[PDB]
Amino acid sequence: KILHRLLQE
Amino acid sequence: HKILHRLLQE
Amino acid sequence: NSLALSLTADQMVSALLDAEPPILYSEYDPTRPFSEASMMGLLTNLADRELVHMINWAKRVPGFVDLTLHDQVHLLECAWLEILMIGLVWRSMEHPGKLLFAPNLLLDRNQGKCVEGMVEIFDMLLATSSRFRMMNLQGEEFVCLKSIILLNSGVYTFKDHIHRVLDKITDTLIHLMAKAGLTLQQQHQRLAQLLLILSHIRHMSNKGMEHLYSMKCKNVVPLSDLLLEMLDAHR
Amino acid sequence: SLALSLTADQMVSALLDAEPPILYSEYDPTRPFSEASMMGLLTNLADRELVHMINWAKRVPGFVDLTLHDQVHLLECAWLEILMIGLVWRSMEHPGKLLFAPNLLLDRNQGKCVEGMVEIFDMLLATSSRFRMMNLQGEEFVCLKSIILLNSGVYTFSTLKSLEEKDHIHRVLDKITDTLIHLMAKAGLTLQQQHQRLAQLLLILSHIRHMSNKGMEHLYSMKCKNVVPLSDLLLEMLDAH
Ligand SMILES: OC1(O)[C@]2(Cl)[C@@]3(Cl)[C@]4(Cl)C(Cl)(Cl)[C@@]5(Cl)[C@](Cl)([C@]1(Cl)[C@]53Cl)[C@]24Cl
Ligand SMILES: OC1(O)[C@]2(Cl)[C@@]3(Cl)[C@]4(Cl)C(Cl)(Cl)[C@@]5(Cl)[C@](Cl)([C@]1(Cl)[C@]53Cl)[C@]24Cl
Repeated sequence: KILHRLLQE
Repeated sequence: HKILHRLLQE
Repeated sequence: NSLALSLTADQMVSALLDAEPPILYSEYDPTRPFSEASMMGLLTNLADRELVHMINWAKRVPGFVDLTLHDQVHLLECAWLEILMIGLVWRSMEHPGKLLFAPNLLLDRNQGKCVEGMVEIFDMLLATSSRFRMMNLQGEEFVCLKSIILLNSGVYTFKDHIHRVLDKITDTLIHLMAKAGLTLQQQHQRLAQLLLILSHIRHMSNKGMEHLYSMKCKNVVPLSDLLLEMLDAHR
Repeated sequence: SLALSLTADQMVSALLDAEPPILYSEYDPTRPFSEASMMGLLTNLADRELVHMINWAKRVPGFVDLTLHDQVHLLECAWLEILMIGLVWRSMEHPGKLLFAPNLLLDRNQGKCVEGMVEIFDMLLATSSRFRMMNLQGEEFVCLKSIILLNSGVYTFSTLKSLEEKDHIHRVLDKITDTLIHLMAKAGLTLQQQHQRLAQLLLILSHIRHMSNKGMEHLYSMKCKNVVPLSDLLLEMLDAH
């Protein structure tokens, strides 16, 4: 999930 | 024409 | 000039409490509804009958009958489903995990599954009921909230008069919280919490409107012309 | 928790410092825009703004205290509301027009290029008109935006663990209410005026919720009409609804 990724970095 | 028009006036 | 602006807070509350519509019963099918058609039949039948009482309730909300007929039509078209849903949630409050559609029709989310796309709205309704329960929502606060919905939900789809009546209802809500002994910090905090739930009620109504439209297109049950016209106004 | 100890002025300061930037579109006045290409421009812009929104959310007091699953859910629920209220805020000084970008200022008539966009444009314009009517302040606006992020998803969340989560968001929300009142008191409003304005401000959030759901339906329409290109992140955000 793109949003999942973006929140993590 | 709407039923709402008529019920609001009753 | 409108009589609504000259009432007191207590007169406002009493006028709102007196205008409350009755709680209606469902058809007495002694069968736990387990089909989509019988489910949708019972609920839209109930909704049709409640709408007639809502229209006559709305005429008793101070400031409402001072608007033009076209504005009254517009406000009710925009708000009718929010108002039915907040009433459902209110009636269901003292029945955790269940939705009291009528005293002889109390359902749980297991039965929301009998209808396609219904368990999701069912869970939103149940969460709202629990939120009201934990906040110890009072009947005087509930009737203020319901009238705010009526006057607010369509007011930006156009004003001065409605916004003054809206301010008057805010004053009434505060008045009710002060009477209950709440501190100033608690008063504006609770006012905020209450009004923020109206955002969630708006969301549930939009999802409910979509579901009702799909069931219209599914032709699962015949809908009354009144209910159809209330639906069509949301395009 | 750092969020819960913040003072009213520090909350305002933290929210003002976290404000994302205003981005430019690829609009070219000389280039002819179809119904689609104008929509490609706006969806291109929204996709870039979503990246800044995600990183803005991390700076909202209390947001990072939540599980990453909760963070994902709040943004999935709130993202369109947040884009729209920012659009309304940017357009407040341009009556009858929407300032999608400093170089892209559209009016209602041009919003008739994309089938279905006229109705949503009118609602956004009606909201901007209301913001102007109330003389909305920038400090009030950043409060409203954080409320949307925290509030819009807090009732569609399991265990008693996921319930302590919901309980923390409420304390942060109450802190933002305190901040709003603090601002109005400083501006010299009576208590009755502070409560009336607080109510007026939060009632707008219902109209923003309404516009968001109407907008989500328009974006899903665009999607499987498959004429306007749509980014992978927008498509995932769309699927969340
Ligand atoms: O409470 C309602 O008014 C509401 Cl809001 C729901 Cl929850 C939907 Cl969305 C469905 Cl179509 Cl599930 C149905 Cl049958 C309708 Cl007609 C009633 Cl009676 C329910 Cl139960 C509608 Cl519009
Ligand atoms: O401001 C938006 O984010 C919003 Cl809210 C609208 Cl108004 C809709 Cl409803 C459409 Cl589909 Cl018309 C489009 Cl292109 C999207 Cl992606 C943007 Cl950029 C606009 Cl302009 C969406 Cl979802």
